Amino acid sequence: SKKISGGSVVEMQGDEMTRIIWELIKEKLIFPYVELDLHSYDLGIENRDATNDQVTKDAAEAIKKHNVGVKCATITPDEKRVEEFKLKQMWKSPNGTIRNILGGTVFREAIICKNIPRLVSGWVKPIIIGHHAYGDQYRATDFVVPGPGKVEITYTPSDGTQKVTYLVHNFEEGGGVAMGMYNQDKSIEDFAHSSFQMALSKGWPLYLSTKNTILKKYDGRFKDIFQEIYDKQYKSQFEAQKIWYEHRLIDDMVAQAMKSEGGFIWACKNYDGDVQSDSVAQGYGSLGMMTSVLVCPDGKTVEAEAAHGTVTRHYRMYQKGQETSTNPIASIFAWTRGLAHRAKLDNNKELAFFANALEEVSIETIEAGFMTKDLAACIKGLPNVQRSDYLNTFEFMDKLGENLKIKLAQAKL
Amino acid sequence: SKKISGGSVVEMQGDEMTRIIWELIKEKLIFPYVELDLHSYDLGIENRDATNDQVTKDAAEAIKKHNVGVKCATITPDEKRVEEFKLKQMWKSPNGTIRNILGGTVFREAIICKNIPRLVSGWVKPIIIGHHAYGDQYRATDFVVPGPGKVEITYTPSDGTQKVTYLVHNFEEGGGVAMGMYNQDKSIEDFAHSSFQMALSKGWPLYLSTKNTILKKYDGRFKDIFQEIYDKQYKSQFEAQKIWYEHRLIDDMVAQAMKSEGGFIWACKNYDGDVQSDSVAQGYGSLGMMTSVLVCPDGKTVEAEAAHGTVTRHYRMYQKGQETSTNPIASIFAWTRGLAHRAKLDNNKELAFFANALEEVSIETIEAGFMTKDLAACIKGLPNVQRSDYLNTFEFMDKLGENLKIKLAQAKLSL
Ligand SMILES: NC(=O)C1=CN([C@@H]2O[C@H](COP(=O)(O)OP(=O)(O)OC[C@H]3O[C@@H](n4cnc5c(N)ncnc54)[C@H](OP(=O)(O)O)[C@@H]3O)[C@@H](O)[C@H]2O)C=CC1
Ligand SMILES: NC(=O)C1=CN([C@@H]2O[C@H](COP(=O)(O)OP(=O)(O)OC[C@H]3O[C@@H](n4cnc5c(N)ncnc54)[C@H](OP(=O)(O)O)[C@@H]3O)[C@@H](O)[C@H]2O)C=CC1
Ligand SMILES: C[C@@H](Nc1nc(N[C@H](C)C2CC2)nc(-c2cccc(C(F)(F)F)n2)n1)C1CC1
Repeated sequence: SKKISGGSVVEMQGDEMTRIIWELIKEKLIFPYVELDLHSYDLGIENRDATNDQVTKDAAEAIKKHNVGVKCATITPDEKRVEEFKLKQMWKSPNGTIRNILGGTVFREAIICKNIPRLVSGWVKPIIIGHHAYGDQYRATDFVVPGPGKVEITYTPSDGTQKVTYLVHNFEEGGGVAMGMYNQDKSIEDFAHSSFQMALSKGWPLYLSTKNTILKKYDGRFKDIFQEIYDKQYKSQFEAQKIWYEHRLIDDMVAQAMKSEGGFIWACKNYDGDVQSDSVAQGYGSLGMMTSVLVCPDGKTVEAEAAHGTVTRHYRMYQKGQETSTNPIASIFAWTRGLAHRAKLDNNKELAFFANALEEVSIETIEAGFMTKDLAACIKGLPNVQRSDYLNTFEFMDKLGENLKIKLAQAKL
Repeated sequence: SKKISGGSVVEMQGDEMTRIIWELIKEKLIFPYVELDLHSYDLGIENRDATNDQVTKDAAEAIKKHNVGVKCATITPDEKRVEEFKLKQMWKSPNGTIRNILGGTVFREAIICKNIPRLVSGWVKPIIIGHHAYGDQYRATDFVVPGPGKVEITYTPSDGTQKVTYLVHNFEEGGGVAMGMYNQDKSIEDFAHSSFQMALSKGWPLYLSTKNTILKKYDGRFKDIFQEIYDKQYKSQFEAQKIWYEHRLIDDMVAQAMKSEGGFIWACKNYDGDVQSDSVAQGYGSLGMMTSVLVCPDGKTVEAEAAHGTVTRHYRMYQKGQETSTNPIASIFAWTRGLAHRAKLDNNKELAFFANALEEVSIETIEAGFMTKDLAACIKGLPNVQRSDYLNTFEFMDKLGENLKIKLAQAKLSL
């Protein structure tokens, strides 16, 4: 039938294997059924170098303008990759630039298929982890104490008066290490607002984990800010949807997440959520099933992408003309989450139906027995997987396109 | 008939339900078969308040003297229990005093029973977690920044050399929080030595998790100290037992433990291991299956105990004469680990055999379907647990005693 009017969507192309999969997704799953007003920005390392990383800021401002962006996995430069593509500078992570310009919080969620076993058996519903990516250990000032001496940390108000001196330690036996770290009230407030809005959107309870029994001033501030914002702006909206917010001790938090069935938002400090990420990805199965959504404190602008990288090994294989089996679920769901938020903003029933139908097609295709090699490894175990247990990248994309056409034709019966 | 010669052992008596189970373990499992030279010390809160915590120092020094101590779970006073017992001072945790006097490191391990389900699928062997319980967030100065201003951190050498001032942050809009924390070289060195000695004692590889990709100076110190001590004093000893040591990112370490099957020593910083403890005990099953061993850097002195507490709720039920189902496996294994180290130091063949036999009897008794209520809930799920699925405390202790007598009598019967 007719194409669904999508609206303004900021698209950002990426690098390598995820870029090939991105083109496949656009050609076979989106454009045949959706007419979009695309604002494309090639965030590949090639075009990010030729523009001195201006295209990244342009795409971030386009997201600020149009409230919804979908992003392909991009190469983050390091020492070896500057020599690989012969770059000028070692440009910063595009994800970090977009995160700073937008000022939101990233939430990771695993896509569940009933036939894909999980390392934590009881997990039935997703555990959406929101990660405060500012300050703490990641903006700290650490140094080696080489000998006996005094380590103090001081606070001096801007007008110069009434300095407060906190004696950290007095080394009289050899040396050791010391460090000071900080965090901002504004960043914590943005983090709390994003977490509350994410919980209200997903319709799930919200938990914040700290160690305020030990760090009574430091983590107590996180607890206080979350509680103030909750009681003043979100309590009634939570109780209406029969959800709730609670502060938890990080010990209790990881324990209860270990023995729960899932289905909640978990707001973590920088170190905690960063330590998680990989582990939750492992516990749910494959990285190709993990999506990320950057939500802003206003709850209006959303930037969706896959939580995995560009899958460099599979691209290295694909360059030689070898058979690859790369999971596209996370990128497809980046597209579907972007389109679903677009439909919510535009009051678009057809686009909402299409995005949900694409998610259902993906999950049903996997649950019926068609999957890539990583999910087949989750089922059978890596050494026991054979070529007949999975489809390759292009075979799986073809199957998804077939089933999507079938379901959207049944949207006319 | 004749008992086994056990040697010198420092015993520390405890509080409440673990004290009851402690007396039961001594009466039914240890004393009938082993004659010990027991240096006993009552670490009950009553006696501890009567002597102003001096019995704790005495017991720690006795452990330092005799190299082996077995400890019952003790009450760490707080706001409530000072009023409960009419305490003079709010006495410090006995575990902390003993640890600081001995200068060792605590290693926690869960006891596996093949019929007890685990929350992580592939877990077959135990993951022994070593906790560096000093410094970092647990000895930090944290504070609220009420408004704009500088937060700096300075190092002032005591010899007289130049000060060093680093900028932590400059608050220009609003305020926030700040904190300073530290660690010490000798503490990290003792931590490393205890971890290496523990790995050599268990015959398992050792992994040290840090975040030195972010804190290149702070955690890099841990990495460098561990590597220096390993290369200088334990490389060939590790290679002989076909084991290894490795540094790991905390991310990769948690994920590896996720998809691992177990069988390695995991040395953690304060925050890491402290956060892990409860979740690890939950993932392997019940808390009553969790043991801890205090291992000193010299590798000579060892102090075993249960990882759980005095189980206060079960003790309240016991006081009112109600039926309880407390798991004694952790305290039994405290005794068996103490006796195993005793037999290792004294080359005591028979005592080592007895300790291993008691551990085997415990594991086999549970695997035969005779368990306390917590393991029964691990199998069936707490709501689906009926009275016929488990035994109470004294029934379980009596069954253990019967099976132990049978095993030792058949060991003599063989020859
Ligand atoms: N969102 C972003 O823009 C991000 C980008 N990156 C960038 O990506 C690049 C590659 O990073 P890398 O370390 O390889 O990590 P990746 O996440 O790209 O992949 C690492 C491994 O995970 C498995 N894997 C990940 N995604 C998939 C998938 N969709 N389907 C199947 N298997 C998958 C593969 O395992 P196996 O080898 O067993 O097949 C792969 O080798 C780097 O330049 C990095 O900077 C990294 C993180 C986030
Ligand atoms: N090693 C030591 O000396 C330690 C001592 N303590 C002290 O112990 C006291 C009580 O501590 P608490 O908070 O109750 O923690 P506990 O570890 O004593 O027990 C808490 C709960 O865990 C379960 N549990 C623990 N051990 C067993 C066991 N052997 N068999 C069956 N279930 C068990 C019970 O759950 P349920 O109610 O569901 O049956 C119990 O109610 C406090 O005064 C504390 O300071 C605390 C920690 C360590
Ligand atoms: C996903 C998983 N999370 C989790 N698990 C564990 N240990 C379990 C026993 C192993 C991994 C299997 N340890 C941490 C962990 C470790 C260090 C620091 C932090 C902090 F920084 F976040 F505080 N967290 N995290 C939940 C338990 C399912």
